[PDB]
Amino acid sequence: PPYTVVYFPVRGRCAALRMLLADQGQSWKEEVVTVETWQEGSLKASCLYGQLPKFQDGDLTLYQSNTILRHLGRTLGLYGKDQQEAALVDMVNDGVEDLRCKYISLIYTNYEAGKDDYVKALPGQLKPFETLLSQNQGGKTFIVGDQISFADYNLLDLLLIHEVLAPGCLDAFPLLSAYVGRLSARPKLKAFLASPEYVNLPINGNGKQ
Ligand SMILES: N[C@@H](CCC(=O)N[C@@H](CS)C(=O)NCC(=O)O)C(=O)O
Repeated sequence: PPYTVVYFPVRGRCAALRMLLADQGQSWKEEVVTVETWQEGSLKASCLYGQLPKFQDGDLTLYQSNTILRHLGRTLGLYGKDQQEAALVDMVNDGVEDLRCKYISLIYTNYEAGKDDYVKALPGQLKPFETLLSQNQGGKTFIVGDQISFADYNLLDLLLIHEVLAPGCLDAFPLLSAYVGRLSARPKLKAFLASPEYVNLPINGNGKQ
């Protein structure tokens, strides 16, 4: 296979790029790094920023989850139709990343004490994406333009993990709710999301969700 994903046995920051690969009919190798392998230290020391995911496209070695997403978007035609749409795709992805960072901070550093405030603040964090959908073909296609982009897969993952954290959090957002249902039903993505490869991994690395 042309691609290799090097990561812990977690959905985490690889869920969106895996959904992209599966939905686009791509083949890839999963190199699963156990915690004991990670703690041995040698792989970590060889990683550019000391972290995973690590990704290979042939001999091209990449780090940074959003770099991997942008690489796949650029090379597979999932980055809008022109330069203006490319910028809007980036604007969406950067917004997704900001909220993912807040989610990660809650999960790994403050779940017990922070969850109630986080969930009560979540409608204002999700509203921008409903607004974006409302401005693009009435929310009936994708987050930018009329074709899927890497930002759709990242936004879809962000929405799915927040549905687990806070069931019903999309109920006030009809376009986001329909968008999740529509994209999740795409045949290859639907089959992947139902597969043990996905279902039998935890969302995060610390048992919380
Ligand atoms: N900004 C980086 C974040 C990388 C990151 O957080 N890696 C975590 C797994 S999600 C990790 O490797 N933790 C082990 C460590 O830092 O020693 C990205 O988007 O890829």
